[PDB]
Amino acid sequence: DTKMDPRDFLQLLKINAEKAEKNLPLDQKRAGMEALCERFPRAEGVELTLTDLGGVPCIRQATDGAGAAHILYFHGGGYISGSPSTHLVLTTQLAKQSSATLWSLDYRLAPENPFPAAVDDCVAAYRALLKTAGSADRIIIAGDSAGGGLTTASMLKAKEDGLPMPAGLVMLSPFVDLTLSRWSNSNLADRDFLAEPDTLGEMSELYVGGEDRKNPLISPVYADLSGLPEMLIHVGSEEALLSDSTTLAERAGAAGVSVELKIWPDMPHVFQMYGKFVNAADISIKEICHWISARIS
Amino acid sequence: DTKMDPRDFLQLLKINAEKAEKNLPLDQKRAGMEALCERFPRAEGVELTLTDLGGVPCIRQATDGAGAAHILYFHGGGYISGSPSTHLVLTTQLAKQSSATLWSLDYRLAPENPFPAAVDDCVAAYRALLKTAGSADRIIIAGDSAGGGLTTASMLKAKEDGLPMPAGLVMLSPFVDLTLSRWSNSNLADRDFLAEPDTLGEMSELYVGGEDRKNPLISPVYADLSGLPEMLIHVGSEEALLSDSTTLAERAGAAGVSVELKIWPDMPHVFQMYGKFVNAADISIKEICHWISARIS
Repeated sequence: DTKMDPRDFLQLLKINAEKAEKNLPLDQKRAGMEALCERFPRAEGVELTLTDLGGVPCIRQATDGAGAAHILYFHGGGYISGSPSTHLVLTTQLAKQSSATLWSLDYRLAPENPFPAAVDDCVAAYRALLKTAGSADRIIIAGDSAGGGLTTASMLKAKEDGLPMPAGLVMLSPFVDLTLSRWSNSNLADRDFLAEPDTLGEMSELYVGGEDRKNPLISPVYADLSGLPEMLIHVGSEEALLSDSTTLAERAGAAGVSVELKIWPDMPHVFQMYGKFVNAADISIKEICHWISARIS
Repeated sequence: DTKMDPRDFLQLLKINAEKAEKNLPLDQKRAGMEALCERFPRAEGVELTLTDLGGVPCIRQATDGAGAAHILYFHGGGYISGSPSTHLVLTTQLAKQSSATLWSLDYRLAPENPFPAAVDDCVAAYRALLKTAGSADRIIIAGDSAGGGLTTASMLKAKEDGLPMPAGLVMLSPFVDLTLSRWSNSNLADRDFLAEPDTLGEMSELYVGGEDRKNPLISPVYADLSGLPEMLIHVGSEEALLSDSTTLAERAGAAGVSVELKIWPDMPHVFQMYGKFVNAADISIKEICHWISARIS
């Protein structure tokens, strides 16, 4: 089974970023993702049911053998784009390999629904999943990029709303500091062909709206993370957002949260989307599934 | 069998910190670390051979049942104290649970011998261990506090000098930024009743002494960390030097080094010393050994 050399795959990404249409209308940018991400391979045997959680739509994903494990999954794409469909590549492999039922949430997006819309849908969805699952102990919250951020932030809100914390949190290249100001944002920008460093400002500004970027529910790095459940963070080396993950780990760590972080050589932003090309991607996926399933009881 | 609640063990550490003499003579501090440490249990069946690696004294440690893996260990103590004997408690466990032969180096201390003495000793030992082990791929380099600093530093020098790289680096609460300036240094100071933030300043001067605190071989956080082998870092929440772990992870990952970092809730500096008292120490040791004994293949 054939793979790119990680470095050659960065060269492919570099080309893609170079040729990117600079001011792509957001609605065209969204259809472009839907169209490309459709040609990525879905995990065989994983069925997809179109449905809802607390009346927020989601695509539910499982084989014919799923145990009683559950994953609440929040796709990424900077709060302004992405949907469950784009992230099937990834979410169906997590479902299949965990033997869990994954619920991939279609949270309201910005700019048409600014913060706190997405955070509200996430908490609303978890509320409902507890009913369906029966216990918090059987739920992992999981997400990439903006969704990795949502995975902490929704859990900070739910805890304040008095809901029971779930079994663990999985973040892939979390986006958790929208000040965009730490070491990696200056020092690795030139290495990140996916994150959109040069625009992330207004990427974020659409979702932020009027709010404070250090609002703890916008940027969970500034929050009070105490009481949160076990975290697992995977981030690639080639990331403008690397310091978001080392900072999250630092601040959560200091708040008494168990934290496992793993940084992958030569991998780009949310490299787990690209198993077709790089073997690290499947290894990360498989590590994620081992962890999910070890502690979901 | 019996363990303390981690928060209770922290209170026991607070009390020792409160009621310790303000300026003990360093020969007495060393003598008294020695006397207290003889009290902690050592793994049953671990034979203690007094030997050398390339002229540097060491205690070699192993069971009768040991495979062909070697662990080259550097103890902590601020570059000014500690010894293979004081760490028997920790290293005999590393040896037994990893089926390895561990060589706990008696590298040279300061202020008798300042930077670069301990580094050249570590390198010399490694060089010598390459011949005894027959291959770099059966060696792990491990170490705590300054032992952790030197496990990085020694390999940077080993790399400069053209020596192959080992199968991996393990670091327990590594001391890797002698500038002492980062977030945990001030935030978490008062929660740290082992690393002794208030003295660490002038303590470590004995090692540096005229040298620059950002010498890559003194504070590897400032190094070109390219081409170093895979890293496993463990550390506790209650650590003035927590940002050493997260920061080394930042920079090592961005230099393209594999890095896995776990941070342990309510654990103090080098908690793996306290299996007798807290349960998380036995678990961390267990995981470290799994890590170790799975790179050897």
